[PDB]
Amino acid sequence: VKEFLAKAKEDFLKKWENPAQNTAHLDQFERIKTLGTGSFGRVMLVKHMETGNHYAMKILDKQKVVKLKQIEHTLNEKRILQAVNFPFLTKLEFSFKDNSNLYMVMEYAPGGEMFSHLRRIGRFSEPHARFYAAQIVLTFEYLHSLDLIYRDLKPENLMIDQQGYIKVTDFGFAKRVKGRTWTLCGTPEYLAPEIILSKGYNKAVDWWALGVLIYEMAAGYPPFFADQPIQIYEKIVSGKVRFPSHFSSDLKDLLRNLLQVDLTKRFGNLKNGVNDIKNHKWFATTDWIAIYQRKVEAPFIPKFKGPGDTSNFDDYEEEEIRVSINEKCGKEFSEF
Amino acid sequence: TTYADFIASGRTGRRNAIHD
Ligand SMILES: O=S(=O)(NCCNCCOCc1ccc(Cl)cc1)c1cccc2cnccc12
Repeated sequence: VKEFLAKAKEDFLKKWENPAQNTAHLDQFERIKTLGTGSFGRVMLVKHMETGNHYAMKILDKQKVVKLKQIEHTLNEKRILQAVNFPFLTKLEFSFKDNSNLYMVMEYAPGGEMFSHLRRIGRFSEPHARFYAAQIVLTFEYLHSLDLIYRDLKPENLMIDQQGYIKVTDFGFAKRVKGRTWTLCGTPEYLAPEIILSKGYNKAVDWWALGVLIYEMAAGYPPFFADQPIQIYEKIVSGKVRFPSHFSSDLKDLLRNLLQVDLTKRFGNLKNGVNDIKNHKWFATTDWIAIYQRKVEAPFIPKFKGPGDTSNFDDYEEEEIRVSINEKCGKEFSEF
Repeated sequence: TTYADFIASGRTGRRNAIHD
């Protein structure tokens, strides 16, 4: 582990200090279907003509990025993603830009988001939940060793691959920071109390977010919900969670130590780091190496019906990808 | 039930990221 991580760090640092840039062009891809939309961009399924490989191409409108003050965040996303390498991280295959947009071409997961299956099915059994959570525990161990904070764990950001393993996507808030940082970002249901109370925080907020995820996966709803974000923040800051009667003793005790407002006691944050989590009784069945190796049998495997089938995704209205004859925001995105 | 309250809530769909 220590050894693996040391070498992992050497690999990351080389790409971090000398990022890949301009490794494809838009006309190399055929655009098939919108798989998701956001405030400053969309993601489309595309075909790479030269390989016939299918990819999820994230397209960001530079002007809208600038309007929403997401320049540095967007540079973080690309710079971090091109540098990392881990089985449960979606891979950035190509990045480029044109007059109008930024593009990140990432590995496609036709299985859809965890969110979709969780909502439909209602909830995951503890072993099912535990299987996903293990991959998150390992992924954060990896990311955190590189000085990266992820900052948006949720089911909407976890793709199910063709082996039923997960890919973490959406690095828009990921940041390489050795000290404390202060940006209010995340998703309301998943925010640590530190963030809400506008303190400087650190990687411990990812461990709290893990607690929220495990809970939601196993309960079928989040530990803190209301109709409005303000009502959610109140709940989170009160320091009170009710667990379903069906939750096992071990699960509840893991969640008490993750959803811990007190940082000196929150698991993942302590003197014994991630092993506090890994050696907990709830995980006692988990073979961590077999999970990393993808040798554990997945409790659910997505229904396959083609390398570019989109049936696990919802339908979104299509829009032209327009490229201006004028370069927008060249300077802001010079390093992209 | 808590499940009933959740499903009746306005936050069972995809949740947007927030930022300052
Ligand atoms: O964005 S995705 O379509 N799905 C992940 C969804 N994340 C949850 C909320 O995002 C909404 C959103 C979508 C696009 C943009 Cl640019 C902003 C906000 C996606 C990203 C990366 C790799 C993928 C691989 N396969 C399918 C979908 C992929």
